[PDB]
Amino acid sequence: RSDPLEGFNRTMFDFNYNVLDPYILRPVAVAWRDYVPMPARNGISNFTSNLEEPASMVNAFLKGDPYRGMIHFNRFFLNTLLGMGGLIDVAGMANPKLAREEPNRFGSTLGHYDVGYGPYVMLPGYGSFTLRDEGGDFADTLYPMLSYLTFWMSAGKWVVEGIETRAQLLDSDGLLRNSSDPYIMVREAYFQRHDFIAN
Amino acid sequence: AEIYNKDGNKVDLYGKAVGLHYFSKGNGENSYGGNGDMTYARLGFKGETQINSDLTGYGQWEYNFQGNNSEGADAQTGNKTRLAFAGLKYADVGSFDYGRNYGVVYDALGYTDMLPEFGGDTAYSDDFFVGRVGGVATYRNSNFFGLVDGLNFAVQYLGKNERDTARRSNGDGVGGSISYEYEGFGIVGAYGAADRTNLQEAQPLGNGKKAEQWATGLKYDANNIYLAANYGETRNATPITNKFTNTSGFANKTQDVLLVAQYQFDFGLRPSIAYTKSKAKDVEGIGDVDLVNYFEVGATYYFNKNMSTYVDYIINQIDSDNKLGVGSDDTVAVGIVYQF
Amino acid sequence: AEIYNKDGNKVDLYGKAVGLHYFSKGNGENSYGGNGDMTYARLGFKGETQINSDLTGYGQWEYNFQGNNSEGADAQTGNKTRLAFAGLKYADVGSFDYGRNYGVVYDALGYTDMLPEFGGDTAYSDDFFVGRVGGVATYRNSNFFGLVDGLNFAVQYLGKNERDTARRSNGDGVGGSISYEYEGFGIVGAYGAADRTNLQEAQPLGNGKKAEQWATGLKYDANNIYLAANYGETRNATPITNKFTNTSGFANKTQDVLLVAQYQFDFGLRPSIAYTKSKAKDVEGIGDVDLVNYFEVGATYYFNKNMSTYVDYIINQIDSDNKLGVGSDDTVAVGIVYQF
Amino acid sequence: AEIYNKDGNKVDLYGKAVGLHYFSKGNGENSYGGNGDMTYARLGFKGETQINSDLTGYGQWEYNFQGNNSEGADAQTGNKTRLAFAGLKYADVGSFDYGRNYGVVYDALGYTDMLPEFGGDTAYSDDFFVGRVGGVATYRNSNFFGLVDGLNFAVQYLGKNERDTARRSNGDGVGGSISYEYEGFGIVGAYGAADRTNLQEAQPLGNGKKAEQWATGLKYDANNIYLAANYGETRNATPITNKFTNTSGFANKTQDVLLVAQYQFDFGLRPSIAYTKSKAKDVEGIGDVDLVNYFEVGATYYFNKNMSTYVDYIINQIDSDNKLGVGSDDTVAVGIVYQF
Repeated sequence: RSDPLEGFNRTMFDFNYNVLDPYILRPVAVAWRDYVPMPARNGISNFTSNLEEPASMVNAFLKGDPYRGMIHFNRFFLNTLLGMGGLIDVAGMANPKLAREEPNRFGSTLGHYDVGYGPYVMLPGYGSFTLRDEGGDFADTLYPMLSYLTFWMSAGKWVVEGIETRAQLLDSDGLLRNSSDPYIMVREAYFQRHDFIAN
Repeated sequence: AEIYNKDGNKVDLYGKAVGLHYFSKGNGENSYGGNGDMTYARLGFKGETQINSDLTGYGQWEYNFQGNNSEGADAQTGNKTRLAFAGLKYADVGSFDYGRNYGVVYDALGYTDMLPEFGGDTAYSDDFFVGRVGGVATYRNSNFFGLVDGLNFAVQYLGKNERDTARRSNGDGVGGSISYEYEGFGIVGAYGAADRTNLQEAQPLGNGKKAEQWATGLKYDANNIYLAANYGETRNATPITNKFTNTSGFANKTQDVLLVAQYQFDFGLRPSIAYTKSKAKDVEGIGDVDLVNYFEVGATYYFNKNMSTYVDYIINQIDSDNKLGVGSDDTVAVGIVYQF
Repeated sequence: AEIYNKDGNKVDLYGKAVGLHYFSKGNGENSYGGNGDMTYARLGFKGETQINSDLTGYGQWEYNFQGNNSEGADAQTGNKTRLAFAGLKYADVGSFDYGRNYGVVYDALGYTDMLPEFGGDTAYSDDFFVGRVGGVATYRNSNFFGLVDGLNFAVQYLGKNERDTARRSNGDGVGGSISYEYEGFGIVGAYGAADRTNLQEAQPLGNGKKAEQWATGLKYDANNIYLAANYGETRNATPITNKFTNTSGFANKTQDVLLVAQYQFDFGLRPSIAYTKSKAKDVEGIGDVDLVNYFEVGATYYFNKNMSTYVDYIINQIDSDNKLGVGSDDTVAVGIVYQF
Repeated sequence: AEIYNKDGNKVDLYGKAVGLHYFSKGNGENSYGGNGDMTYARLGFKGETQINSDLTGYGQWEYNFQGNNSEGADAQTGNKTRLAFAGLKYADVGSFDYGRNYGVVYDALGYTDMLPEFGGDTAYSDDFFVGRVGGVATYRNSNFFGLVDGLNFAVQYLGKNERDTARRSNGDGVGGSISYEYEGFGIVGAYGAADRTNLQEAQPLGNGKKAEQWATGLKYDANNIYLAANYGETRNATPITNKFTNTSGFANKTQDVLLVAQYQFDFGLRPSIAYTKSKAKDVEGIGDVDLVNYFEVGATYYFNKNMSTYVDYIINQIDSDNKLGVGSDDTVAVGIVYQF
């Protein structure tokens, strides 16, 4: 399997999943689904993610395929100009080839060049802190876009995106709560997808 | 009239020719609307392209060609581009458009801009948020994202226009509007503010660094009755002229009432009565002084969608004593209008 | 071109592009028509709605965009609205239209306004009743209320226009016209009078309190032949400039001759020969002096209703010593004209 | 848009609405393109009639209505007729047209005038043969008398224009162009020369009695790629202003390079990169000095044939110490465009 701190990960897994999820995570996500009208939820998803498009651009050039470097470009350019700064997915309705998907940051570029993750970790508030990805992703703080977000802005970026990401998971809870090793599924779901993003 | 509609694009060329005369005592100098020939004609186009099920692109342009000028040295007086803009409209998400267009306070003031010739004396042109002005990006949304039927709102960013004349300049600013309309009734409000260019601060009338305009509206518009009321107030934003000192500028504060009642007969006659008062305060050297104070009576006859005639009498209540020199004599306009 | 016609309304968007050059000795200053590029364009619309079986609404606007100006500080020289009016036309009662339109003395002078370029030199613009003028109410009746086929008359009231310059101002006035046309032949006369504005009376040339203009015409227009002759007299109404004292004003008296003979071949050539003389009397400081004194020979080739080329020569008979400095050199024009 | 086409005549009424804003450091004075609202609109018509099997007549008119401006005393700034000409085209013999049209040197300079907003800095207007100019007769031949598919050439005679300003004046002159195009590749060059009016010779910058302009072009335009290069030299013909003495004139000699590369993605984005440098020599008091020196990046998104958005960044290499005072700071433009 290849995991050094598995025992220190599994404690923090039990911690997040079994006390921090029932007592604070499911609470706010249910009270996010229930009290904010839908056009706001996909309204804020787009505003947040648009800031992670200039970075996805230049990291897709670095991965050597500039075709999608321009896709992330015009999504940025379009949505940020005719779409109120990002609240509107103008480029998404403009052409199917401009559909949105999970960003492409520096950790993904290190993976394209076969640098390699590091030991899998699981913090308390965070959840997964491989230094190659959730750390190299941070050179995108030295960028056109992310280089304007104050501490509380990027902290707030992380906050609401989580509430949103959790919100839409409220039925699939049964997939994971009835799982052999819910730690193993969460772990080797990370690795499969994080590898994908590095191509 | 719709002159083109192929392949999802449709272009509509429109315009009118307005035969118009103003009658007033004397020159019309000390009058409300002046005295003489005021014939004008307008041309314009509005286009709409259906990009897909979610997209629509659009643009529009409108010109004022005056017909009351000679063909000599003055043939261009009062000619102007009124509109010039383009934008998109996304599904149930709304519209975004930029160019030269209407200030957002006019989403309210339009309740009382219904007279056959005159109308909201407050929807001034090139004046921040009350009327058409150059360079406004405008977000509009109808029926609140498809949820709250009848509920509309708009946000508008107004770019700076540092022009040669204090009266037409404006600083950077922001504004917005909300409207609810249900079953014949309509209520609306709008607010805006903007910086004032240094030229505006140099005028003798008007002291302030930020200009403000807001206005509210009520209306019933059903069966054949149309009644409408507007209230709004402004700070350092309405333009004024002290005809005694030949000084121009802006009114430190203004207070505006607009009322309009009309009825529309089946055979095309539309009688109209209205009242309109805009009182100014703290005008340097004057204090308080009215700017607009009149009663309106008039009627339109609508032969059909293309031909109409009308008469519009402004019984002017301004007095000769007016400390700013606002004209006190009445004015009436007679008009015959072809439009297409 | 008729671009719209549904639901009783029909709109005709029209215009032309005229590539045109004038040739004269030297700079063209002391010539009839000058030397250089004179390219121009016209754009306009005419609308007509069927209010009912007997009533009809109409309006129309027409603009001159000069194409011989740059895109810099001069781009608008000679841009002007020519026509701008709307009105109604009821069955056998006649038509009323108000706006910027043609004076009624042009109901006569148009008989010799048929040259390929240099037509009737007396249908001045903005000059009471002879040419296009601003703000004339015009009642017209065709076939004498539906009774006397071929008999027309017209009454026109011209409102005041106290403009910037003596040349384009005018007072209130009235005029009228009668014309009978029978089996190729045509006879017409027309008259109008109006007051003179205070500025006009102050000019160094021209003394009088009322301006007067009348003209008579006879014509044949059948079997490919067109012949026409025009005579008129004016009092205090024709505009002049004494280029020696660089003084402006009006001609106390003028008596004007216009002759036109043309034939139209079936294959599209239309030759034209013409004569035109306008003499002024009682000119202050001068006395008698010719203003217009010339022969024209020229022709147009008509490919079809849209395409035309033409040449127009002015054999100018003014003498060099002309007491007003009216240009004495000849002039010729070449023209290529698309219209729709 | 083709709005009319019956009976051999076809009318294309067209235009666009451009919401356009320029962003630059500071006020925009010392920048490439300035700072502010630059919204504009275009309207025009191009008509073409089929006389018979081999002959065809055509005319065209085109206008720029600026939307950055107010409705007050400045409402006409920068409004202008751009095109106005008419002509005929006979089968395989060629075409002739006269009016205000494009000089033939632009048959080359049009290779690198393809940027979303800027570029083509050398296609000056009212400057002899490089851009739009007044009073040009232009003979064109397509596919060499019907023989050499892809072989084009043109001859043009340029009339005098003695205008108010040295900058817009020009004397008589002649020029021509030749072009070959085969399966995506294109190479062309063109030359013209002309006299200088006495007003032009009197300006402090530029002295000579003859003006000359020539240019060559290379291009690839196939699949989704477009590459272009432009080289030209001028003598006494490019206009300059040394803002240090606020002196105007013409550049005795210039050397112009323009390079343009773009690609058109499946999803509609058309990115653009370009280089553009114009160097002047023998400029009185200066010696050599750059007038245009920049790198460009930008892109347009094409929603469909009618709707487009764009961004244009000019990385400006002019230096702050530039001896003619040409702006040295960068400039970027945003635009939204409906067209029909």
